[PDB]
Amino acid sequence: EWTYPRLSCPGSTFQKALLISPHRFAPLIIREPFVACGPNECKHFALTHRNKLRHLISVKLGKIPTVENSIFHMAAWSGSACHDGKEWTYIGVDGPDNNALLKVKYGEAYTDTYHSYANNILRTQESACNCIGGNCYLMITDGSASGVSECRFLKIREGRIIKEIFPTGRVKHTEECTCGFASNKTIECACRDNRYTAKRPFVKLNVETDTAEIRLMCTDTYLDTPRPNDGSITGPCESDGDKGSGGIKGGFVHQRMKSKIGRWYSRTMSKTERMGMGLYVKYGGDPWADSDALTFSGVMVSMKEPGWYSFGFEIKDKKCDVPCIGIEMVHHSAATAIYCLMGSGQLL
Amino acid sequence: EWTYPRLSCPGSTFQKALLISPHRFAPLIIREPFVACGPNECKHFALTHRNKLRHLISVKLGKIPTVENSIFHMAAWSGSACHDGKEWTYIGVDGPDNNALLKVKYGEAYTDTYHSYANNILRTQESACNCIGGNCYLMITDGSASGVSECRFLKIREGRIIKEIFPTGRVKHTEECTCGFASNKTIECACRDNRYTAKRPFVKLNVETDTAEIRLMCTDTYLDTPRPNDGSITGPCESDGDKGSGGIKGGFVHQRMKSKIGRWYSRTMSKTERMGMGLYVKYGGDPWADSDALTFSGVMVSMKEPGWYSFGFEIKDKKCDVPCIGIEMVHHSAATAIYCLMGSGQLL
Amino acid sequence: EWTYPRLSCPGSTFQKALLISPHRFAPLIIREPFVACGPNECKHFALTHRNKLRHLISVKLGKIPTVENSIFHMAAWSGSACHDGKEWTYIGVDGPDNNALLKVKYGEAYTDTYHSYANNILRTQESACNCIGGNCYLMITDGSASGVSECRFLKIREGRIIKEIFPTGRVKHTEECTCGFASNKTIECACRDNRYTAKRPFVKLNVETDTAEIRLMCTDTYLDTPRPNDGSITGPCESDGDKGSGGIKGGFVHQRMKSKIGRWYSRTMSKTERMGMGLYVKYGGDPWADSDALTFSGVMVSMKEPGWYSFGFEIKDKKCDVPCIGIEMVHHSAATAIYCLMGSGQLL
Amino acid sequence: EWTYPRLSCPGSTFQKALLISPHRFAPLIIREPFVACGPNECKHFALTHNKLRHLISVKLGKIPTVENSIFHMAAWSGSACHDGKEWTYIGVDGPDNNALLKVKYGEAYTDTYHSYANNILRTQESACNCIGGNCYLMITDGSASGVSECRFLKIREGRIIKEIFPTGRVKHTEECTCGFASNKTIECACRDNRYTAKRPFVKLNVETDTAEIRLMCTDTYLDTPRPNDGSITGPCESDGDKGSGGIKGGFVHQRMKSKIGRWYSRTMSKTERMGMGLYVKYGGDPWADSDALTFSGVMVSMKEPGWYSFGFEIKDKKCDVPCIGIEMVHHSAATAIYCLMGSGQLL
Amino acid sequence: DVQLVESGLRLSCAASGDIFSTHIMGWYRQQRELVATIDTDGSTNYADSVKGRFTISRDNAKNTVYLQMNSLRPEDTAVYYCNAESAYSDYRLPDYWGQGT
Ligand SMILES: *[C@@H]1O[C@H](CO)[C@@H](O)[C@H](O)[C@H]1NC(C)=O
Ligand SMILES: *[C@@H]1O[C@H](CO)[C@@H](O)[C@H](O)[C@H]1NC(C)=O
Ligand SMILES: *[C@@H]1O[C@H](CO)[C@@H](O)[C@H](O)[C@H]1NC(C)=O
Ligand SMILES: *[C@@H]1O[C@H](CO)[C@@H](O)[C@H](O)[C@H]1NC(C)=O
Repeated sequence: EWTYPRLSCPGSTFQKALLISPHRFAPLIIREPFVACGPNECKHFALTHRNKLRHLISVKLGKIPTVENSIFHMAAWSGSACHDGKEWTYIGVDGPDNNALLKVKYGEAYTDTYHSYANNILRTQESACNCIGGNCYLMITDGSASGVSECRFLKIREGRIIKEIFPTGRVKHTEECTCGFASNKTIECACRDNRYTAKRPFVKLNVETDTAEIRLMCTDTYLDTPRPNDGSITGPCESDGDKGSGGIKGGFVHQRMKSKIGRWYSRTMSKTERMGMGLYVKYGGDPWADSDALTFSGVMVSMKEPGWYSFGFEIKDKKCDVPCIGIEMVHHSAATAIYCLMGSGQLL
Repeated sequence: EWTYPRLSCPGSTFQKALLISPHRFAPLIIREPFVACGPNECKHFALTHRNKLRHLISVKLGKIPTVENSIFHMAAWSGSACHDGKEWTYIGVDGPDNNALLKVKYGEAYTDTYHSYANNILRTQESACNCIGGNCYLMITDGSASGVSECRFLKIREGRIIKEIFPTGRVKHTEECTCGFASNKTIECACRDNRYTAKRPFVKLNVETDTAEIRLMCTDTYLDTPRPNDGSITGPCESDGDKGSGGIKGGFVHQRMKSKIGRWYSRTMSKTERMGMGLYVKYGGDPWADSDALTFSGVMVSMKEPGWYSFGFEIKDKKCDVPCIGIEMVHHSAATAIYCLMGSGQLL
Repeated sequence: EWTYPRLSCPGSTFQKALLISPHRFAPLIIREPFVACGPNECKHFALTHRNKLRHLISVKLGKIPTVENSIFHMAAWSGSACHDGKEWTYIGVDGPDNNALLKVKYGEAYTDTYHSYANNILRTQESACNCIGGNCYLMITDGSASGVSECRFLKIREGRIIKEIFPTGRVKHTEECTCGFASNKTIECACRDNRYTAKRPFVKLNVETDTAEIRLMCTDTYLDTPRPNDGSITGPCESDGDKGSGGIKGGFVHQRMKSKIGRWYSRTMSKTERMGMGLYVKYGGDPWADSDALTFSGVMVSMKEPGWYSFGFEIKDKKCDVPCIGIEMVHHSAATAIYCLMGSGQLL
Repeated sequence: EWTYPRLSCPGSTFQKALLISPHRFAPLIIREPFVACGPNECKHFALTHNKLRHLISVKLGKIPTVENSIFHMAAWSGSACHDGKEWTYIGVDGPDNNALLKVKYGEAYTDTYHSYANNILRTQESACNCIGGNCYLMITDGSASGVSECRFLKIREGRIIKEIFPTGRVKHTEECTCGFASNKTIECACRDNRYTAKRPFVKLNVETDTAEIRLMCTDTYLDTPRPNDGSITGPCESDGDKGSGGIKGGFVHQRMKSKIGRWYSRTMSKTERMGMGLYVKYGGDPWADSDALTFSGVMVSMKEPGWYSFGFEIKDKKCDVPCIGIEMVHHSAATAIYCLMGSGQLL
Repeated sequence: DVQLVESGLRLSCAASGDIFSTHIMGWYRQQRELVATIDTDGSTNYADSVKGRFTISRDNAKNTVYLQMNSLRPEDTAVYYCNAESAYSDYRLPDYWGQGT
C-alpha cells in the first residue's frame, strides 16, 4: 500500500482546471505555495508571515487558506511535503542565517534534524518531494548566491535520514528545483542557476545506484529569467554565455507513456522581468545532447498578469496519474492557478 | 453497491420540508442551485460569482453556504453533478463564448473535455444528472438562443465519455431539460423552448438502444412562461401557436409505483412574468397524444414571492426513494425552498 | 444494537456538570432547548427564529450554537428528537394555527405526516422522545389552552406511524409532558395543567398493552407554577383546588436500580413567578396514592437568576446510564445549565 | 491496545519545534496550557475566562478560536490524558473552602471527591500518567502559607479506586510535574511555596502504592525565586533562606535500554520569572547526589517572560519523544514547544 | 566585485560585472528625492517635477547608461548618484552606491 510510479492517463494538451484566489475574499499571507497529492487527498501547502513568524501551513486543495481552516506544522522558511504511502512527511529549515537547521515532521512526532556544511545558508527545494519505494528523495544546498552553492540529495525513510548523495560533474551552482519520476530507474530534476548560467542544470538521479550527475541543457530555449535571445550562445552545451546573472524556478512535469517519455516545460514570456507564463514542450530525445528548439504549445498566462514561482506535481487517479502544472501569482499575498492534462485538441 | 432505480415510497401529496435563505444572515452570491443525493448525503450545489470569475461550489444540504463551508470544485458557468454509485461526478463548461469546452471532475482527478460543434454557445442542464449502471446520461446543446440549438445526449462512465446520441424529430430548439427516471427502460426529460413554442419539448431516452426522440408535450396546459391562455392553440398537436418567444426552466419529477406512473409538473402562476409557483398533476396516459388538462393539486408559492428556475430530484431512502421538488427564489443572491412528498390529504 | 433501558450508574446526589451560554460570546436566538443522547454523542437541539420562519437546529453538546456549527433540520415550532437505535429521528409541527401539520425527518429523507383532530392547535412534548425496541413513543395534543386539550400517544417505527393510543380517565387537559423509562414494563410521564389544577397530571404508559391512564399527583408538594401553599387542597387527590391558572414545564427523571425506583422532581422556588430552581426527591411509593411530602434535596439555581423551561434526560455510558436534569435560563436568547448525578455527599 | 511505557526515540539535544501564539491573530483568553498526546492526536488543553472558567481543548497545531474549541467542564484546574482507548479529564470547582473535584470519562460524568483540609483544593494543573488502565494523579488540600498535604489517586475506567498517603517530609507539596521514570516507578517534580527554595522529589511505586517525598540534594535550586547556587549548608533537607515563593518547573524523562537521564528547566533570572534555560543530569540518585547540574542550552532569552512550564510525551509508532514546553504571557498565553531531535548543540 | 562610477552635459554610469540586466538603476540628487529611474525592459519612470526634460539611454553591450540635460536650470545644481538597487528580494545581491558627480 506504498507509493509507486505508474503510467499517465491519456491526453494531448493541458486545460485550465482551477484557481485559488484568497485576495478576492480572514485570508492569510502566503508565499511559495506547493501541492503534493496522496492516495486520497491533496493539501495546498504554503508559508505564512527570515522572521520567527514563518510557519508551514496546509489546507485541502480547493479551499482558501483561512485562519480556522489552516493547521500549522512547524516554524520554517523553506518547506517540502509528500506521501511515502501511508502518512504524510514534511521538511523545513529555520534558525540563524549562517547556522541553519533542517527539520523532519513524520506522522505526528518530530524525528530528526540535519545541520549545515558550507555554513552560509541551508535551504531545500521550496516545492514538493518525490518518494519511491519508501525512500523519499530531497535536495538541499549550502553556499552563496554569488559564489558556489553545491547541492546534496537526501534519502529519508520513515522520517529518518539514511544516505547522502554527492553529484558529479559541473556542480558549482544548484538550488530551488522541482523534480519528477521520469521512470522507475531514472529520476530527473530541473534546476536554477543564479549567477553563472542563464540555463537550467539538469540532474539525473538513479534510485538503484544512488548517483547524481548535473549537466546543463543544450536546447536553444533558455528557460531561465533573465535570458538572452534564444540560440545566441555559441560553442558547446556547457558554455555559460552572457547575462547569466539572476534566475527563477521553472515548472517541469513528465508525461509517462508505454514506450515514450514526453517533457513539458515553462518559462516567462518576457525576456527580463516576470510578466506572464508560457508553456513549451519537447518529445523524447537526450536533454544533454539535443539543441533543437522546444515546440511551442500554448499561452499559459497573459502578459497583463504576473507569473511568479511555478511548480510541477501529480494527482493520483484510480488506475493512472495526471500531470498537472501550477503557477503562483502575486500582487503581497499569493494566488494559485492549476492546470492539468485533459482531453485532446488545442489549448485555449 | 451502485445506483439503480427503485420504487417510490408511498404518499399522496407534497408537503413543505425545508428552506435555505442566506439573505436572512459571509454568505456568497449563489445562482442556479441544484441538489443531487448520494446514498448517504445530499449537497446544495450552486454557482458563485458568465466570465472567468464564476466557480462551482457545494455545501451539504441543510447548511448555509458560507465562505468557510464552501468547497470550490471547478471554474465554470453551467453545472451538473450526480452520484454513479461509488463517488461523485461533476460537469461544467468554460472558455470563450463561441469556442467553449465541457469539463469533468471525477473523484479528485480531472479526466476529459468536449468541444463545440455549432461554435456559438455551449451549455448543459444547469441541473442534476441521471446515472444508471455506471453509465451516466447528460445533455449539452450548441447553437443560437434565437435560432437553432440542436441538443445531444452523453454517456459517461468512470469519468470518460463513451457514446454520443443524436435525437430524431423536431429538434430545432431544445435546452435546459430537467430529466428523471420514468422507468428502468426509459428516461424522460422536460425541456424549454426560447423562440418557437410556448410548450415544453418532451424527450424520451432508451438506455438499451441509445435512441432519442423529441416531441412536444401535447396537453392543453402550457407549462412554459410566457404562455397564452390555456387551450388557445388549435390544429394538430405539433402546432407552435403564438407567443412562443421567451422561456423558463420548469420542475419535473416522476412517481414510480408497481404498475403505474404519474407525473408532477410545476409552472408559474403569472401568464407573463416569473412570479409565483403552483403544482399540476396527471396520472398515467401518453404525453405525446393526450390533450387533457392537468389536474390542479395545490399552490406552491403565494403571489407575493418570485419563482425563478425550479428543479426536480430524488432523495435516497434505505428501501425506497422520495420524489421531492424544489424551487429557487431570488430578490441578487438566491434562496432554495424544498418540498417533498409525505403522507396524504391535501397540500396546504 | 438498538436502544434498550439499563440500570443506572451508582450515585447519590446531583452535581453541576456544564453550562452553555452563547450570549457571552454570531450565536443564534434559540428557545425550548432539549438534548437527546445517542450511543456515542449528544446533540443540543433547539429552535431558532409561531411564525413561518422558525427552524429546528442541532449542535453537538458542549459547543456554542454558531451559524456555522449549526445544521438546520426542518421548519417547525415544536421539536422532538431521539435515537431509535441506529440513526436519528425528529418530529416537528408547522402550518397554520388551526390546520397545523406534524412531520417527521428520518435519516435524511422525510417520511410521513399526520393531521389535526380537534382543529385548534397541534403540539408535542417540546422536549425529547423515548424509543424502546424500535417503537418510538411521543405525545401530541389538540384543543384549546383555556378549554379541553386531549392528548394522544404516537408509536412510530422506522419513520412510519404504526399505532395511536387514547388515554383513559381524566383527560380534559394534558400538554408539555416530560417522560422517562421507569422500567421495561411501564413508561411514565410528567405533565402540566394550564387552567384546571395547580398539580402535574401523571401518565402511565404500557408498551405491551398500549394503554394509557392519566391521574393527578396526590402528594402535598404542588409542583406547578403558580401554586398555592403546600397542603392547602383538601379532599381526595383529584381535587383541582384554587389558583389552577397558568403552568410551566417541570423537570422529571427516573433512577433505575436493581430492586428499587427513585424519582427526582423539580419546581420553581418562587410561588408565583418564574424565578429560582430547586430539586425535590421521593423514594419509591405510588404517586397516585401517596400524599407524603417531597424530600428537599438542594438548590439548583440561586434566588437571583430566572428559572424557565426545564427538561430531563439520560447520557449513554458504556455499561450503565446516568440520569441528568437540565435547566434553561433566559434574559431573549437562552442558555442551558446541565446537572448530572455524580458521586455522593450533598448538593452544593 | 492500552498505554504502556516504552523506550525513548534516539536524540541527544532538544530543538525548537513549534509555537502557538493566538495573540498575533476571535482568540480566547487561555491560561495554564498543557498537552497530553493520545495514540493518534495531541490536545492543547487550556482554561478560559470566578465560577465561569471552563476547560477547553483544541487539536495541537491549531489556534484556540471560539469555533475550534470544545468545552468540557467548569473548573479552574485542568488534567487530562489517555488511558488507552478514550480521553479522561479532571477538574475542581465549588466554594473555595468547600471545593469539589469531578471526572469526565468518555462522554458521561462519573465520580467526585471532596475536601479534607477544607481550605483550598487543587491538582497538578498539568497532565496525568496512566498505566494499565489505572490513571494516577495528585490532590493537595490546605493553606498556601501553612501545611498542604498531598495525595495520589487511583482511577480506573473513570472511577476512583485507591488513595495514597506519602511518607516523610510532606508539610508542603503542590503543582507537581510527573512522568514514567520506569515501569516500576513514577517520579514527580514539585514546588514548595513557603518552606524550601528547591523542588521536592516524589517517588511513586505503582506495584505497592507507596509514596515518599524528599528534597533535591543538588546545588541547582530550580525554584524561583532562588538564592545563590550552593549557598545551603548541611544535609539535603536543609531548607535554607528565602523559601518563600515558588513556581512550576519543567521536568521530563529519557528512557534508554540500561540508563536514565533527566532534563530540568528553570528561570535564567535569579529573582523574577524572566527567561528559561534547560539543565540536564545523567543518572545518579537525586536524593543523595549534590553535584552540579550540566548546563545544556538556553531556551528563552532574557527579553521574553518564562511562566509556567510543563513536561510531556508525544506518542510515536515505535518509540516516544520527550518534549518540553513553555507558556509565555503578555493576559493571553502563547505556548512554545520544544522536542528532542538529532544531535550537536542546542541553538 | 561590482561597483558603479559616475563621470557626468553627458552622464556616464559605468558598472562592472553583469548587474546591468537584473538590477533597477536610479538617479538621486542632493533632501534625498527621486530624479530618474530605468528598468531592464525599457520602461522609464521619472519624478513629477522633471517630466519631459530628462532623457535616459542604456548600453547593454558595454554596461554603461547615459543621461543628458536640456535647458539646464540653476535649481538643478546638485550631486547626482547612480545606484543599482535590486527590485526582487529573491535576488540575493545588495544595492551598490556610486561616488557620484
Ligand atoms: C514501476 O514499478 C511498479 C511496481 O509497483 C509497476 O507497477 C510499474 O509498471 C513500473 N513502471 C512504471 C513506468 O511505473
Ligand atoms: C430495475 O432494475 C433493478 C436492478 O437493480 C431492479 O432492482 C428494479 O426492481 C428494476 N425496476 C425498477 C422499477 O426499478
Ligand atoms: C430491559 O430489557 C433489556 C434488554 O436487554 C435488559 O438489558 C434490561 O436489564 C431490562 N430491564 C431494565 C430495567 O432496563
Ligand atoms: C514495561 O512493560 C511493557 C509491557 O507492555 C514493555 O513493553 C516495556 O518494555 C517495559 N519497560 C519499559 C521501560 O517500558
